[PDB]
Amino acid sequence: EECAAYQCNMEGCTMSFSSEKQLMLHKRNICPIKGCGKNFFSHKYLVQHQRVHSDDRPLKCPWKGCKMTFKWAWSRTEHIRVHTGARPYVCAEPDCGQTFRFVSDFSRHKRKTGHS
Ligand SMILES: [Zn+2]
Ligand SMILES: [Zn+2]
Ligand SMILES: [Zn+2]
Ligand SMILES: [Zn+2]
Repeated sequence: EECAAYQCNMEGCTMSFSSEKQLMLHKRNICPIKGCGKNFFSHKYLVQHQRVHSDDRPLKCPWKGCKMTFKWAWSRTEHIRVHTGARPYVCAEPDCGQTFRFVSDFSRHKRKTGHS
Protein backbone atom coordinates (compact mmCIF):
# COMPACT_ATOMS: atom_id res chain seq x y z
CA GLU A 1 0.00 0.00 0.00
CA GLU A 2 0.90 3.74 0.15
CA CYS A 3 2.39 3.33 3.65
CA ALA A 4 4.70 0.49 2.57
CA ALA A 5 5.56 1.97 -0.86
CA TYR A 6 8.49 4.33 -1.47
CA GLN A 7 7.46 7.37 -3.54
CA CYS A 8 9.82 9.31 -5.85
CA ASN A 9 10.32 12.97 -4.84
CA MET A 10 11.53 14.19 -8.26
CA GLU A 11 9.36 16.97 -9.73
CA GLY A 12 6.58 15.56 -11.92
CA CYS A 13 7.33 11.89 -11.10
CA THR A 14 4.42 9.67 -10.02
CA MET A 15 6.38 6.41 -9.59
CA SER A 16 6.68 4.33 -6.42
CA PHE A 17 8.68 1.26 -5.35
CA SER A 18 8.45 -1.81 -3.11
CA SER A 19 11.70 -0.96 -1.28
CA GLU A 20 14.07 1.92 -0.55
CA LYS A 21 16.66 -0.03 -2.57
CA GLN A 22 14.62 0.24 -5.76
CA LEU A 23 13.86 3.91 -5.05
CA MET A 24 17.62 4.59 -4.74
CA LEU A 25 18.27 2.78 -8.05
CA HIS A 26 15.43 4.82 -9.58
CA LYS A 27 17.10 8.08 -8.43
CA ARG A 28 20.24 6.91 -10.32
CA ASN A 29 18.05 6.79 -13.47
CA ILE A 30 18.19 3.00 -13.82
CA CYS A 31 15.18 1.53 -15.67
CA PRO A 32 12.57 0.10 -13.22
CA ILE A 33 11.84 -3.00 -15.37
CA LYS A 34 13.31 -6.43 -14.54
CA GLY A 35 16.00 -7.52 -17.03
CA CYS A 36 16.46 -4.17 -18.82
CA GLY A 37 19.41 -2.54 -17.00
CA LYS A 38 19.52 0.64 -19.13
CA ASN A 39 20.76 3.79 -17.33
CA PHE A 40 19.92 7.37 -18.36
CA PHE A 41 21.49 10.83 -18.07
CA SER A 42 18.38 12.49 -16.63
CA HIS A 43 15.11 11.64 -14.97
CA LYS A 44 13.13 12.82 -18.04
CA TYR A 45 14.96 10.29 -20.27
CA LEU A 46 14.24 7.51 -17.74
CA VAL A 47 10.47 8.18 -17.55
CA GLN A 48 10.10 8.36 -21.36
CA HIS A 49 12.00 5.06 -21.76
CA GLN A 50 9.88 3.12 -19.20
CA ARG A 51 6.78 3.79 -21.37
CA VAL A 52 8.34 1.72 -24.21
CA HIS A 53 8.11 -1.42 -22.02
CA SER A 54 4.39 -0.88 -21.34
CA ASP A 55 1.74 -2.41 -23.62
CA ASP A 56 -0.98 -0.83 -21.42
CA ARG A 57 -3.82 0.62 -23.49
CA PRO A 58 -6.40 1.47 -20.80
CA LEU A 59 -9.03 3.22 -22.96
CA LYS A 60 -11.49 0.90 -24.73
CA CYS A 61 -13.39 1.90 -27.85
CA PRO A 62 -17.06 2.52 -26.91
CA TRP A 63 -18.41 1.22 -30.27
CA LYS A 64 -20.14 -2.16 -29.74
CA GLY A 65 -18.28 -4.95 -31.57
CA CYS A 66 -14.94 -3.11 -31.56
CA LYS A 67 -12.14 -4.56 -29.42
CA MET A 68 -9.57 -1.79 -30.08
CA THR A 69 -7.82 -0.15 -27.12
CA PHE A 70 -5.80 3.06 -26.72
CA LYS A 71 -3.11 4.65 -24.58
CA TRP A 72 -4.35 8.26 -25.01
CA ALA A 73 -7.83 9.83 -25.17
CA TRP A 74 -7.03 11.80 -28.36
CA SER A 75 -6.07 8.55 -30.17
CA ARG A 76 -9.35 6.92 -29.10
CA THR A 77 -11.37 10.01 -30.13
CA GLU A 78 -9.69 10.05 -33.57
CA HIS A 79 -10.39 6.31 -33.93
CA ILE A 80 -14.12 6.66 -33.13
CA ARG A 81 -14.43 8.89 -36.23
CA VAL A 82 -13.70 5.76 -38.34
CA HIS A 83 -16.98 4.30 -37.02
CA THR A 84 -19.03 7.52 -37.28
CA GLY A 85 -17.63 8.53 -40.70
CA ALA A 86 -16.86 12.06 -39.45
CA ARG A 87 -14.44 14.15 -41.55
CA PRO A 88 -14.10 17.31 -39.40
CA TYR A 89 -11.32 19.06 -41.34
CA VAL A 90 -12.36 20.59 -44.67
CA CYS A 91 -9.88 22.30 -47.02
CA ALA A 92 -10.72 25.98 -47.62
CA GLU A 93 -9.28 26.21 -51.18
CA PRO A 94 -11.88 26.92 -53.93
CA ASP A 95 -11.38 23.92 -56.27
CA CYS A 96 -10.12 21.39 -53.66
CA GLY A 97 -13.08 20.28 -51.49
CA GLN A 98 -10.94 17.66 -49.73
CA THR A 99 -11.86 16.42 -46.22
CA PHE A 100 -9.81 14.71 -43.48
CA ARG A 101 -10.54 12.56 -40.42
CA PHE A 102 -7.42 13.50 -38.40
CA VAL A 103 -5.87 16.97 -38.03
CA SER A 104 -2.37 15.60 -38.83
CA ASP A 105 -3.65 14.53 -42.28
CA PHE A 106 -5.11 18.04 -42.79
CA SER A 107 -1.81 19.66 -41.69
CA ARG A 108 0.16 17.33 -44.01
CA HIS A 109 -2.15 18.27 -46.92
CA LYS A 110 -1.68 22.02 -46.26
CA ARG A 111 2.13 21.54 -46.15
CA LYS A 112 2.35 19.28 -49.23
CA THR A 113 0.07 21.52 -51.32
CA GLY A 114 -0.20 25.34 -51.04
CA HIS A 115 -3.80 25.27 -49.80
CA SER A 116 -5.69 27.38 -47.25
ZN1 LIG B 1 11.01 9.39 -10.24
ZN1 LIG C 1 14.08 -0.37 -19.67
ZN1 LIG D 1 -13.59 1.14 -32.40
ZN1 LIG E 1 -6.85 21.35 -50.22
